[PDB]
Amino acid sequence: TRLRQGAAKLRTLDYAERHGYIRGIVKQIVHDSGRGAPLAKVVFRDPYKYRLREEIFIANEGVHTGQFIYAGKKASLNVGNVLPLGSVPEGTIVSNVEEKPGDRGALARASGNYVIIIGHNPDENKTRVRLPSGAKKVISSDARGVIGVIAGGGRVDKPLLKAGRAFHKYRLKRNSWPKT
Amino acid sequence: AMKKVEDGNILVFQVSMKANKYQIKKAVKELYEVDVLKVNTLVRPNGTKKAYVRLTADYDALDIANRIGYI
Amino acid sequence: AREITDIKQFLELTRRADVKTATVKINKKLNKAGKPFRQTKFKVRGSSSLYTLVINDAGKAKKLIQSLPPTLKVNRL
Amino acid sequence: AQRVTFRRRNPYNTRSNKIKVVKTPGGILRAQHVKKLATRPKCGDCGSALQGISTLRPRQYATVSKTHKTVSRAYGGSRCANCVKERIIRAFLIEEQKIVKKVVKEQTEAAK
Amino acid sequence: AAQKSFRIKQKMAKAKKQNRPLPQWIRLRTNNTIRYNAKRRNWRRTKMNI
Amino acid sequence: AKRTKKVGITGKYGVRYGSSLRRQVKKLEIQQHARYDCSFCGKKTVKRGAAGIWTCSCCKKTVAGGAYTVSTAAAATVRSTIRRLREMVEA
Amino acid sequence: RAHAQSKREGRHSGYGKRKGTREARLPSQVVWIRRLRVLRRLLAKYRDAGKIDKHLYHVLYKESKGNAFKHKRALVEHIIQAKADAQREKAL
RNA sequence: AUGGUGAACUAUGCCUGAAUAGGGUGAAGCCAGAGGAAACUCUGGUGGAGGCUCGUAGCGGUUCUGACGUGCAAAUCGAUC
RNA sequence: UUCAAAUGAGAACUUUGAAGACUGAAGUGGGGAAAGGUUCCACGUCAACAGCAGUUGGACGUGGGUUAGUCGAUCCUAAGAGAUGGGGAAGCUCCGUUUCAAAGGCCUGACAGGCCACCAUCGAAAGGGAAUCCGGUUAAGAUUCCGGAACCUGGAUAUGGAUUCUUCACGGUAACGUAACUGAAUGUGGAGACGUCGGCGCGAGCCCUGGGAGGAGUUAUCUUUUCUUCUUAACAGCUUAUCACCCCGGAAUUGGUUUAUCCGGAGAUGGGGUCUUAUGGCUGGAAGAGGCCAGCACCUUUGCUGGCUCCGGUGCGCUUGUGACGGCCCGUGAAAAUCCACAGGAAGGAAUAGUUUUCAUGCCAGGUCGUACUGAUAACCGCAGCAGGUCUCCAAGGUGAACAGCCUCUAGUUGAUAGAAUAAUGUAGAUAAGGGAAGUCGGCAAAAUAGAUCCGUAACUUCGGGAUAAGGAUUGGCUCUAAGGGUCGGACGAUCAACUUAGAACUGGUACGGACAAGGGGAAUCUGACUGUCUAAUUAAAACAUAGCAUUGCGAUGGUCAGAAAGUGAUGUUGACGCAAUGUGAUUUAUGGAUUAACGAGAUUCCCACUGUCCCUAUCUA
RNA sequence: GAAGACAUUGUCAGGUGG
Ligand SMILES: [Zn+2]
Repeated sequence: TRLRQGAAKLRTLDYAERHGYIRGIVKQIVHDSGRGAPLAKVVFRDPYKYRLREEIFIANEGVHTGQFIYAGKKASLNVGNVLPLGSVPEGTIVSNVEEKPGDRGALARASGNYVIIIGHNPDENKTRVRLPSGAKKVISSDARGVIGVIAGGGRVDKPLLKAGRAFHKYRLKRNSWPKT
Repeated sequence: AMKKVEDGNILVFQVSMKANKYQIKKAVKELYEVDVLKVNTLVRPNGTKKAYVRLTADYDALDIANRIGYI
Repeated sequence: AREITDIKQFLELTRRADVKTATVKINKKLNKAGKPFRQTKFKVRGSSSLYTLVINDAGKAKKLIQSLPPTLKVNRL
Repeated sequence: AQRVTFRRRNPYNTRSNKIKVVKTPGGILRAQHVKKLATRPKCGDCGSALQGISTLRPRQYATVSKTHKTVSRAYGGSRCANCVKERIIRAFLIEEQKIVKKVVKEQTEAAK
Repeated sequence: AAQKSFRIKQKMAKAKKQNRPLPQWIRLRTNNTIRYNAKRRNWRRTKMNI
Repeated sequence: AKRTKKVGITGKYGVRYGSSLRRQVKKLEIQQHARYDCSFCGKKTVKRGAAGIWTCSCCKKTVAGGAYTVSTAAAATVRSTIRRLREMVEA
Repeated sequence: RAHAQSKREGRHSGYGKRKGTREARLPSQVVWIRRLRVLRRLLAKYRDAGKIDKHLYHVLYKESKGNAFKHKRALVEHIIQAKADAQREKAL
């Protein structure tokens, strides 16, 4: 974990996110140290104090540098952006989604993985979504999720064909290699 | 020390380890009534200290050596 | 050290109250096919930086040696 | 062939403890301890090298005067001379489009 | 080593000034047994372990 | 010249590691190292690196993509259904 | 010095006194780059003279990267016959 | 059994630094020519990849059951791999 | 290893001097790290120690000696350990490192108002980092001292200069420039800050060397010859370059360009220009110093004087540094202290006078500690002065592919107990007719080809290889020919210089990679897929891992796993293309079945030549 | 915000159980 730039986290559920939206901007797109997926240095304007607040989102596919993100609850449905899951209909594919609102993401984070909203419980707000494993699960709407798949799908298809590549792989995350 | 004297207008002195360049530069100036240019210091292996003191252009070394008593 | 091209610049560095001491050097060199000429080098102890002046003519040297003040301590070579 | 001794006590061929050789007046080679290289300063927007500036060590910038670490125009010692040009006209055009949205919103509230 | 700490120098001084044999004038005192300096030292023979 | 019949681009590895594996790694190796079309420039100067990334030197822009391609069929279909669903939900 | 001078004369170079390969003695890459970085600049100093036009200089760039050009004298013969077929095509 | 001491030899993960000729073969992509209606395909070069290969220093100790073994050595020597 | 002299009583051994050898620059050289700690140097001296002796010595006695604003530590933070808060623990003390904390300091401004947000601290003499060179000097040290010459930081404060009555400069289209040319709080950006390998350019050092001036040496005979010297720092001033950048103008008859093929209407080629200033050049520095010579003095304190100290060339040369590119990966190859700038503009200030101390000059100061020495077949660790081991820089010439081996110059050893004798046998190294593995469990060991070029190299295959396959020829010296180039001129010519290949002769032991160095090959069977890892100190595989294949579990109050207990703890800065345990191990087709190219210090049979394995033993060398 | 008299924590009693 020498080179790990930062946890692939979300913004916090502040007043802007909760009663509106905010425009936040990407500055670069960088490869994580020992991760199947890339990340994104992405910056906002802290609305309580005069400075540009950095954030570290996970890099869904399709997103390029020099891009904006309107985001919060009143954000238009577009790739890269984020919403709490109540405003969207069923079928909107998302990723990096939260278990509880403001936990900054547990589910649907790994490379080329996603989740699929299929249902709503709008009264007594929840939202129905399938996992990559496929286990159905219904969660509150106020928690959030980023649009689109994690970039890098098809990392798994390539074989490795020699042991040194696996040693270079598993030097980075954890010494769980060579295995008996 | 004799060679350093008759080459540099320089002196040698055996010193208490707790001191430094400033105290030495003051003390010889106080007792022996001479200005200095600079000081350099080492720690002899025996635990003692020793300091090499360059007097200025405008004084001499052998007269003051006879004044203090050693040669 | 530094070099000089203007003598009207030069002639106050020798009066600037930092200098106590200066010197002259002479050099034996040959120009393109030329003839072997002595070459004067007037050097002056600016304390932060040594200032020099290279001169080939000897009449100018005799001029400047007399133009300079009497109190200033010069040496030769 | 004369052979040369490191002058500093680090024997190793580190990034820093580097060796250029230079011949001397007295007729014996010695080693000479070069120090690390500069780098071009860069563009906060472009990621590009920017001109006019002296590539100097970071504290070594404190000795030189204002000119060598600077150029004249605004955004002098940080920017590309094209990234400035881009952002300025961005700030002008969207400043005009603020007036565009002004006329739109005053039109619709006049309709209301 | 020669990037040695002051205290290393300070114990070296004690060894260097211990390592002298007996001054001869003690040999003639009244009722003396101390003939050879037995806590004497050399440098290749015995380490000091600092 | 086309210097071989079927081994093609992965011939540096040699006779090792099996033909059924050499075929798949070849299929992905041609895809990763080629140069791809910039969305903005329209130029074949877009190169990956540090897998997941895709980078046009012309106009300096960078984009995430597949591990070994600029974009996936899943990227295509989610793009298309988003083009649908944005227009559907907005109005 | 005498041994060297005989080597300059081109002696002590038979098969008997060779223990290393052609590559280690004279690499193909240095030979290629010497001949080609002579050829390119020859083409350039003909181009600035206008002895050959830009289009033919361009196509001869690729043809000179390719073989069918062995060395300087051979390509100059190609230059002369190129002038000949040039005047042929523009005349006829 | 109780209470303590030990990772300077050695096993393992980190972190920061450093070191490793001269050669053999000749991968992609590219250049030229040729063939072909095309798709594509053959030749001559280019390029210098490959947990390829020889070989040194480097690592290691296969073997001889060799020198030596009351040894230089409480594990060395040389030759071999 | 040898000979003479001195010393002393005494010399196989000390010292000097004459010869002989060696390490032969990936050293028996010169410096360093860890460790050692007076071993470093002198004088005196041998009863011990130096497995002999000793007048010598790392031994013994007495003393001498380690000089810093600039090398380094200290400062930074790294993985990491670790206080206080707090909570547990019967308790020694533990979990945790910014968190269930009233943690700390300012900024005007009349004791009242207002802003800011961290959290300790420790950890690199090899990472980051402010700044120094030369010459001389000692018995012994120097980027430390002396002589000379520069630089950095932090201060005060005068002057010069600039800006100003238009107060916070002007110029240039622009790139950007000059001697400066205010500015806080806060914000943003940059450096520090960053991989491996390949090829290409550039320059530095070294190597080859032309001419000239000096000194030495060979000269029976030849050689306008052979060897050595001819150098120039820090730092400052001026100047200079690729990538890139600006103005012009608009490209198809598509062009430009690298070794390597990429670029262009998002504006090429081309013309002109800006910057980076590593590097390069000129000057100062700096000839006064250093060096190479001569002539003088003289027990001389030991000195004095003269001259010369110049101008060129080439290279795939060796090493090293940097640059522009390219590849390389499910590996993308660190953070902080510190410094600077930018936006921002609180506010301050001149006209009879101020402002600028990021320009130039000028003044004082820079503390503590280490610093010697060896760094090893005697200075350390191995119970020792042990044929062992310990990280690293410099790295010449011939040879030749070379950093193999052989020889040599610079430099340094000439240490290893010696002497007289040649009987066997041993140990290492060699040769032997004739036959050629018959011997022997066993081609164990010895020996055979081995280098470079021309032709040529089967089956089988996972088509990639096997392949230095096999196998045949050739290999010396001397004198020639052809081809392979730059720089200067408008079809070609003048000048300048390199070793690469090919081709034809003449010649002698008919031997010529002549030494040294240096693959024996092949026909069948089985096993593991391979590179790889180990039972050090009786086993280096058919054992282990390996990428793959398939299955199973887990959706965070979760899975695995841990703690004395906790307000605990890893995986986790993670989230099903994931985390974890499984059988099994490439390919064709799961105690796993038939198959399989390459490879293995894997195991077995046989063919070639090879030879003392043998008939049968003999000789020689240290 | 979630959760809420259940959880949980302190203490007791069944099945299983190298
Ligand atoms: Zn682009």
